[PDB]
Order: sequence, then C-alpha cells, then structure tokens
Amino acid sequence: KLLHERMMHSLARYPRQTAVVDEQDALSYEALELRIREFVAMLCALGVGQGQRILLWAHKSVDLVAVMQAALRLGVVYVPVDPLSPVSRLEKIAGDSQAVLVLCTAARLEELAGSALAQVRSVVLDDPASAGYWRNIDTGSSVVPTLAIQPDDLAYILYTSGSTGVPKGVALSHGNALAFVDWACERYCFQPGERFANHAPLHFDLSVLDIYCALNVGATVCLVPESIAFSPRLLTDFIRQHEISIWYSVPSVLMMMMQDGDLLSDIQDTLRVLLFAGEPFPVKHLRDLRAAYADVRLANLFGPTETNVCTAFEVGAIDPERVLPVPIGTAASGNQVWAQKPDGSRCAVGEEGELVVQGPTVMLGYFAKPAQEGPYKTGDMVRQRPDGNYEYLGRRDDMLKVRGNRIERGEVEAALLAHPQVSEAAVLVVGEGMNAQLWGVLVAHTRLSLIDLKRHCAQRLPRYMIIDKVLCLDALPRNANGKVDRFALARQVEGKLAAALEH
Amino acid sequence: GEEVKEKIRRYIMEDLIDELDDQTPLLEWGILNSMNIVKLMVYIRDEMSIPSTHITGKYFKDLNAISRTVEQLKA
Ligand SMILES: *P(=O)(=O)O[C]C([C])([C])[C]([O])C(=O)[N][C][C]C(=O)[N][C][C]S[C]([C]S(=O)(=O)[N][C][C]1O[C](N2[C]=NC3=C([N])N=[C]N=C32)[C]([O])[C]1[O])[C]1[C][C][C][N]1
Repeated sequence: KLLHERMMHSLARYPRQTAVVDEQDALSYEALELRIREFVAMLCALGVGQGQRILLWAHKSVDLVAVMQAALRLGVVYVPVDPLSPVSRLEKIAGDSQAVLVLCTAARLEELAGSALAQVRSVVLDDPASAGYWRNIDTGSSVVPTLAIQPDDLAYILYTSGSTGVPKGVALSHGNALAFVDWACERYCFQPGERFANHAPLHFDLSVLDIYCALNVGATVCLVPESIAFSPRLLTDFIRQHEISIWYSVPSVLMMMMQDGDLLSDIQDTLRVLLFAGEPFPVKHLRDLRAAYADVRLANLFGPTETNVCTAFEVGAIDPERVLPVPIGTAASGNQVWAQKPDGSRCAVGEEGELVVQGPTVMLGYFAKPAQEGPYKTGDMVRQRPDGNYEYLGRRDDMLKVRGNRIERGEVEAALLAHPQVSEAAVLVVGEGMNAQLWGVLVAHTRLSLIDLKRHCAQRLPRYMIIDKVLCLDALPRNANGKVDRFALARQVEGKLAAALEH
Repeated sequence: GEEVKEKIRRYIMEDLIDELDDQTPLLEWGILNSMNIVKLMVYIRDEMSIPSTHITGKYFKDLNAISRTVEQLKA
C-alpha cells in the first residue's frame, strides 16, 4: 500500500536488480535496503520522530533516495531544498517548515555556520572525514519506534515560489504520491528492469514519477547530475550510457537536446516513453521529436505541484497544419477535472474558464496553513474541445513560467527591494519559451549595475529567478488605486525594446 | 591569452548582458546560463570550437577559466 512499502515489495521480488544510480555510485534493492535501515537507526538515534521535518540540501545522490525512504518508514517529513539555491532561502524554508535536521554535504557546512539555522543539527552525507559524517552518529543505544502510518499522513513537502518571498510548502501525503505513481505505472506500462532518467531536482514533482514509479516496479532510476544541466550532448550521452527507456522533463530540455545534442540525428533506441510537462511545447519542434521517434510513447502531462499531474494527453500523429500546442487532455491520477466561470458554474465545451481538480492527488494544503478544503482552483485558464480534451490558455496571476520554472513576481521583487539603493521594484517576462527573459524594472534611491544586482539576487534566490535584464525608471507607472500598473509597465518595457530594434 | 580573454569579456558585456572581473562567477550569478552559453560558443568557434564534454562549471566558471579553455585548445 504506502510509499515506503512499494520499495519493500520490489526488494522481495528483485533484491539483486540495480535500484538507484548516480554520477558516482549505484545500489541494488538489497544495498538500498541496508542503507535505508542505517539511516532509520540514525534518525532514531538523533531523536527525529514521526511528523517532525528534515531538510535535504545536497546534489541528488543514492544516499538522498535512501534518506527519503528512511524518513517515510518513520513518518518523518522530508523537505527537498534546491541545492543550487542559497542559504538565505534555506533559512526561509527552515523557518516555515520549522525543521529540526539538515542533511547536506561537508562543503555546505560553512554556509550553515553563519546562517540563521546554525543552531539546527546538520549531518554530512558525502565526506567521511567531516566530524558531522552520518556514520559517526552512534546508534547502539537507540530503537525503532512502534507506529503505523495511514495513506493521508504527510509524507513530504515540496516548497514553491512565495509571492511574499517566503516560499510555500505543498504538503503531500502517501495517497497524493501513490495516486499519481499507480496512474502512471498503469498508463505507460512501466516494467521491472526499465531504466528511468531523473532529470528534475528533488524539490519538483517530476522527480516523484522518476524515483517512486521506478522503485514501485523493480526498475532503475538514474539521477541526472547537476554538473551536466547546461550540456545538451552530455544529456543525450546519459540516455545512451544508462540505456534510458523512460525520460520525463520540461520541453525546454528536450528542445536543447534536439538543437545542440543530436537527439534527432543520433536516435536513442532505448527510449520507450517520452513524458513532458510544466510549460507548452512549440508544436513545430514536438512534430520533429514525434517523427524521429515514431515508435515511442509521447504524452503532455499537466498540473501544478498542488495537484501533481491532474491532466494528460497521449500524443499520436500531429496534423502538419497544426499551429497551437497539443491539448493538456483529460483527467489523470484518478482526479475529476472541470473548467469554472468566475461565478462557480461549469463551463461548457468552447468556454474558457479556470481549471478545477477534485481527487486523491490534491495536496493536504500549504504546510502550517489552513488545509485544502474541496476542489482546488489551479489559476490556469483552459477550454474543453468537443472530443473532451482541455487546452491550456494561460494564467491571470503573478505566477511566471520561464522554461518550466515557476516564479512568483513578488519573490523576485522582495529580493530586488532589499537592495539598499532600490525603492520600487517590478518583475515581468519579455519573450516566449526559449527566448523568454526575466526583467527587473527598478527605481533607484540615488540612481544600479546589472552585475551588482545579479550578485544581490544570487545571495537570496535560485539562479533561475536571477533577472536577465534591468530597466531603471524615475518612477513605476501606477493605476488610479495606487497599485503598480503591470500592463503599462509591460507596454513600456516592450516599447523601449521596439525603439532599440528601430534604432 | 590576455587578448583571448578581452575579446570574450567584450562579448559577454556587449552582446549577452560596467566592469566584469576575471573571477566574477558567470554561472553562480546567472550571467551565463542554458540559453546564452551556446551563443558564446558560436562566437569562440566562428571567430577565434569548444567541445560539449566541456559545457560545464570546470570550463565556464570564471572569465579566466573560459580564457584557459580557448588557450589550451591549440591543436
Ligand atoms: P537555463 O534557461 O540556464 O536552464 C533551462 C533548463 C535546463 C530548462 C532549466 O530551466 C531547468 O532545468 N528547468 C527545470 C524545470 C522543471 O523541471 N520544472 C518542473 C515543472 S513542475 C510542474 C509544477 S509547477 O508548480 O512548477 N508549475 C505548474 C504550472 O506550470 C504550468 N504547466 C504545467 N504543465 C503544463 C503543460 N503540460 N503545458 C503548459 N503549462 C503547464 C501550469 O501553469 C501550472 O500551473 C509539474 C508539471 C507536471 C506536474 N508538475
């Protein structure tokens, strides 16, 4: 039944298969099982109990997958924190989750030392030399608690961009996870001995298909390492070397791999299932991928972290005359899904409305906030075609998407505002897709170099939320009501650029 | 060397983005990224050819690191 039990079922049937691979190391189900059991002894020796929070802040590794599974078994709540994100943002997530343990590398100890969570216990996963190395914790005088865990118990929290600059914790249960896993396993017919690439970092929910679907069916998950993120040819090499059958990423990555990594010239015969999510896929490029890989299964999976995948569309043949992205399709993960008019009523075929999700994947709620009650409103505008498939039209709020990344205007704005020589800030995106750029429009106290500002951003935000371009104004356009005129601001940034293509 | 380093520093500063130091971490501060790094290579080939095993922190960390990389590509 429960998440940790799916590994245990796989162990019994396949103890000698490779479970988890990283850039340095790999583990069989048996070796994973012993590593897990050793992390369980360690969490118990440390006094970390059911429902308490632990932070994972380190590059993806077989030890992280073991720690996740150790926490599940003790119903300890694990919080994957972006390892490419600075200590100041971990302090906010540490504050919000009120976590009692950090699991990091020995390199990260120095950052933690000066930080606000200096007084939180850390243990080193990587360097045996480090006084904080996890094996140095004595577990002899320690015992595994007697406890049971129900499908609705909090398993992990995936933090997301916060409009106030404090990130929000999507608190998710065994049942949330498993309704996705079981849905995907049945839908794409995942087999023992299949090899799953884990492209996404652990704090995104793409990673939950890669790791938990793999461990569910006695297959292998290969952690794509951070080091090869910007290298489309190393990414296609990873597919070849690990004989990858199942790939799951944002289309931006597949498109890098198609342009600068020979994915269409050097066919990867091992790929059986190609899953993409998180943003639209320019249909001209998706038509190419479909043609190269005629035999492969292609699907467009849709939803926020708060629902995981709530909708999906099987991409068969694509009309050559088609110009729009393919549908986001029909309900998934055993959810019911509908478009709402702003009054409450169901939209009818052809009527744009906001997508609503009722089902077993809908989050418990943002951690340390009031529970999700009833269906979840996604903020995503959609429209049903006659055949029953939804198309995504966009958002009406301050959640930006740059190449699949989710960025609250306010989180970047709060960072820029904290700059001593910045009195007003407003963030927006110029361009679509691969071209898209994140802009800061600032007013200076005493008239701000881009390099200085990037330095300033990088100390507070993940690099994917560091602004590409800056525009300094004497004041920000306002609306009658005093609020910043984001429509005016967009027109003025679009206008200044249009004047530079003319001059 | 110092000429190779300045044709780059000029390009970064002009055609992609003050002063940009030798050691200014180009990836940490998202000056170089998934979309602009392949452009800078278009240029370093088409007007000075970096291999795809090399598109990583080791090669493109600092300005002087991108300097060493082209310098060491002799024959
Ligand atoms: P560079 O420019 O230096 O690097 C580029 C590169 C390598 C792409 C880098 O940017 C990178 O590694 N990106 C990783 C991006 C990633 O893996 N993101 C995970 C997507 S997580 C998404 C949930 S969410 O809450 O973040 N966003 C939900 C939000 O997204 C929109 N959306 C979801 N799915 C779609 C589809 N299929 N079509 C259009 N829009 C979509 C919605 O607005 C939604 O509200 C995932 C996606 C499935 C489950 N959760």
